[PDB]
Amino acid sequence: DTHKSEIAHRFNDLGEENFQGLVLIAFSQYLQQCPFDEHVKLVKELTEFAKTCVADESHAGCDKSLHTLFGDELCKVATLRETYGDMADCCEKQEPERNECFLNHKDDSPDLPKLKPEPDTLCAEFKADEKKFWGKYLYEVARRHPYFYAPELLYYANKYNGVFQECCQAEDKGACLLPKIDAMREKVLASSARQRLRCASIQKFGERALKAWSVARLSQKFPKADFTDVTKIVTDLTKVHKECCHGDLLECADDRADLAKYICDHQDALSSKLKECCDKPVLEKSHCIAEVDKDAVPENLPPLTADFAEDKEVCKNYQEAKDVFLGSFLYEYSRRHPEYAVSVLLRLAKEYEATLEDCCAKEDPHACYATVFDKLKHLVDEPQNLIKKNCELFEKHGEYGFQNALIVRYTRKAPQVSTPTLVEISRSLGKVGTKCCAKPESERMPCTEDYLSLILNRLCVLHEKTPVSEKVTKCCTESLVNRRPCFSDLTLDETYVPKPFDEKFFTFHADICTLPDTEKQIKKQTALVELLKHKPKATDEQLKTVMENFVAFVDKCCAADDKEGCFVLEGPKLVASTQAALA
Ligand SMILES: C[C@H](CO)OC[C@@H](C)OC[C@H](C)OC[C@@H](C)O
Ligand SMILES: C[C@H](CO)OC[C@@H](C)OC[C@H](C)OC[C@@H](C)O
Ligand SMILES: O=C(O)c1cc(I)cc(I)c1O
Ligand SMILES: O=C(O)c1cc(I)cc(I)c1O
Repeated sequence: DTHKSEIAHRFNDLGEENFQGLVLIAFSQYLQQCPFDEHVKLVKELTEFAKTCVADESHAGCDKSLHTLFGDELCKVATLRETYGDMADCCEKQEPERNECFLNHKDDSPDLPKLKPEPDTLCAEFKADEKKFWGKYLYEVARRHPYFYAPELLYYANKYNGVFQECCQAEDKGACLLPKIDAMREKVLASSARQRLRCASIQKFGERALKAWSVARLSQKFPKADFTDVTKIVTDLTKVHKECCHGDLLECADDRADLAKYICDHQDALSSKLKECCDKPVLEKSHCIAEVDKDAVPENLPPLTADFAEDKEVCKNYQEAKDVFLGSFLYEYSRRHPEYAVSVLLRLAKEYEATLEDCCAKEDPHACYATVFDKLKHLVDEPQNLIKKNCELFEKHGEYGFQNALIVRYTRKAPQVSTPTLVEISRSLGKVGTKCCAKPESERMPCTEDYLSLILNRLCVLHEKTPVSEKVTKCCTESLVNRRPCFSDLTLDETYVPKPFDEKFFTFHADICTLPDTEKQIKKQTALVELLKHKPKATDEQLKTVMENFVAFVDKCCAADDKEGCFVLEGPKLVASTQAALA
């Protein structure tokens, strides 16, 4: 009854500003092609109704579920069908089915214009109206990333306000702002991929997959906490992530604030690093908790072999509650090994399971399971080796060269994937060298497997919507935890039928000359993928010969008196020499 006024309750708990920011984010993520001006109106209508409900909770409609009021507002958008086609059909449904329907139409690759920073323009807008400026920011990010973790987005608006406040008083605005925006953009993209993975886990592997992942991660972060404190927190946190992934953004933010306050209330049982966070206002406090460094491993923890290999009762304990016993193995192993990746720790738990399945049926189980850590070694040696060979390859060739070697690998592994996605994924995979090869020894495996999971999840999300490789389907869907090693093991897809040589990718207009460097590399990388789709067994020398010819040709025509003339009239030679080189 009273708290049937969910909207008043959210408005009271979050305050007007956050309430509006979250409602704006929600409309932007479901209706990614509506203009800001439209969404601002819908936000203001809901905020007014919220204020009415707050003054009187018995006003008509104040008892509806917030997520029902929100859906209803979606359904009352006049251009809903015009713009979102089928999406309109979702309106014929009852909740929760309606929402699930809408969520199905979130577009992970909306291919919205690139937002290129005009420092003076940004600053004029920021000076004119700070609130509108931040609103437009939330809307641009949220419509491009319809799974962006909403409370963090509110945070990135707040944190970066100082940016604009400082920068926009400077005479040289561009020199001040541009580095900061690049940094902002980097934070955003990583935050987006991370949340997109959490929402994919929950949807494709279920809530329990995200819980296991979080047990391992939180046991590393707060290794002094009790198992049951970690599971309480992971459960609350996974609820918050679920609510955010399902578009329940105000309940999401409200739950996260309670979680943040719970963690600060119990900081002494969790981690001494939390002291930093616990006197901050709520968005910042939450952000700081999500980013806290791993606490030190306490002293005097028994060796893992005591409960899990040496003990005579392993089988009985396992048999009485497998899930608890294995959750507990995962907690005990994670808290002791901050230098292992979460996904490696989950692999270790899975193999430990398979071992006791095998061992607990035998005549003498103890003799078999006592040596289990020897059997697990390989799951630690394989990632370290992956890092060692790829980092050496990265440092031998640098980022661009490492990207190209990954283009060659991935195009062979999944040559049916569209060329822009293979390029996009391969360039990100190459950047995992830039982000992780130089890290401390104990951060390298966590850094590498985490970024790999984010980027492979991105390939899985794109592929799930237009499946074209059965091997990608298998590695995306068979096991979240083994995704990375499943992709790692793929070899040249032997069922693939090469395409004819696609010349357009080796033919250009004069405006290639003025492309930003990044775009120029993407041009060469596109060409490289297309070489491999045509001749997947091309040799390193043939690939090198073709690309060198390519760059030499582009240089030559960009030097010409008549650039378009040289590209058009000489262009057939590059095409011919490229084909000659692949013989
Ligand atoms: C209605 C309004 C746009 O006019 O909505 C957006 C607004 C509430 O932005 C919230 C955002 C978190 O505030 C940023 C800080 C720096 O004030
Ligand atoms: C599910 C996982 C493979 O993803 O491996 C099994 C194991 C790690 O389960 C952990 C899970 C969080 O159990 C915790 C229960 C006891 O509270
Ligand atoms: O994902 C988060 O936002 C997050 C938020 C809180 I509060 C605490 C933890 I640990 C988190 O990891
Ligand atoms: O932050 C998480 O909770 C998280 C969850 C999953 I599933 C995968 C990665 I990499 C993560 O960082």
